[PDB]
Amino acid sequence: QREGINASARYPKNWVTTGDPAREFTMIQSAPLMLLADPDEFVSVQLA
Amino acid sequence: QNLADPAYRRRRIIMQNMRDEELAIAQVEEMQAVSAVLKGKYTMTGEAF
Amino acid sequence: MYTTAQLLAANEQKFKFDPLFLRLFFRESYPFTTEKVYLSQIPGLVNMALYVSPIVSGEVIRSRGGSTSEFTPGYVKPKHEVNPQMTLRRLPDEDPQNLADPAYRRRRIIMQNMRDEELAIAQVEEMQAVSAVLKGKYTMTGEAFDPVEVDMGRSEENNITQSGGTEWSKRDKSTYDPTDDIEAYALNASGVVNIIVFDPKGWALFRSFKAVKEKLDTRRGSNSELETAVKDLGKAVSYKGMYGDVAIVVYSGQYVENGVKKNFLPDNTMVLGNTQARGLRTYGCIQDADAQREGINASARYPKNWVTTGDPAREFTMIQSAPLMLLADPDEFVSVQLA
Repeated sequence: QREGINASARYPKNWVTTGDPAREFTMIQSAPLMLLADPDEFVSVQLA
Repeated sequence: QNLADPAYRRRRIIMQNMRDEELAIAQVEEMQAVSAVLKGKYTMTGEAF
Repeated sequence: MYTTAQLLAANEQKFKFDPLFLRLFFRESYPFTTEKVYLSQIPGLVNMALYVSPIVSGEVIRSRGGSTSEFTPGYVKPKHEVNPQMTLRRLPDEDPQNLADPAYRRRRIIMQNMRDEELAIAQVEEMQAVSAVLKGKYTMTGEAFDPVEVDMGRSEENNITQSGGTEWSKRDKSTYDPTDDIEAYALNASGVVNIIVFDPKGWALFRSFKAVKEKLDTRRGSNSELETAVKDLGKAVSYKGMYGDVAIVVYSGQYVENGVKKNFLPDNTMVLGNTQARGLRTYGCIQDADAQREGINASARYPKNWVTTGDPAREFTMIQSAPLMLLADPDEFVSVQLA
């Protein structure tokens, strides 16, 4: 939100945490909403 | 015969890990498409969600 | 109220510290890029060709060497607090006739913090040096730090003990000469030795023998010994004088533990040492992500200043390094346990 990228495909983010043990994370976050328009456009024939 | 510093090893680990996360995203992304045009229904359910 | 009482600077309160080891023996220092850092010691032995004339051609030469060992880690981690809420009050420094802001006072206390951290660095590194030239074996252990054992390669002839049935105690304080034992112990010294460092009390019963009396034993007796003692001032190193071909050294250096003092030497011990005994100040790599970011993993020391977010704004001071004090040849000293 601080960079105004509230909408995006993906979201990389690298960041190091302080403290007596030091260590850094690389992060990916996104909100996949994979959808298709018309369900009846395909017929799922379960073969046998 | 030719080593490096753990720093560039850390760079290698970072690049590899980025590659793995990108691959995991690309792979999990097809799950919803598979459900959608495999049944016309889909289940977005899993732990921490 | 109105006081106007000029009070100048206060005490300093430095107890004692004289390394004499990390200032005389370990003059070599090498950072690490790998955990497995190697050091070889060739056991060379070549004879002659006594009778061979250029008609009786015989044996050919043979190569020598092939002994090496490694010891990885080294470490230290002295972090301390910044105390942001106590920067308002004045220190024992910052005279009441001239005060200043707590922000620059924060800078001064940060200088104090880093200085005290380096004090701890010295006090711990000197214990490693004590292990090194005290046994030929070194054990770096503690809490949040697994034990690390380094058998430097010291031979048991270098771990002589006076213990027996005559050691020094029940000899003659007036006529007995301890020189014979001195040469006996210097025999298996793997080279010429010229420094015989004593304990603060180990030299007490040593000089109890009157065979020490006739020795030079002058405050102006040597050349390297005097300058070494001078640059090692602190009234913890006492170069007594010359013992003929060797010099009398009495080392009484100390370090603070958590809160208590301790002498770097035991009560009754002595070392057969050479002035050119070469040692290592070799350093490891920093096990911190921040250091790797600029690739400063390989370094002697590693300062760091940082601050945490949130409602309590807390700054901190940090030093990381991996001290791995070592020696080229442990056999050059002989740790005689005096008794």
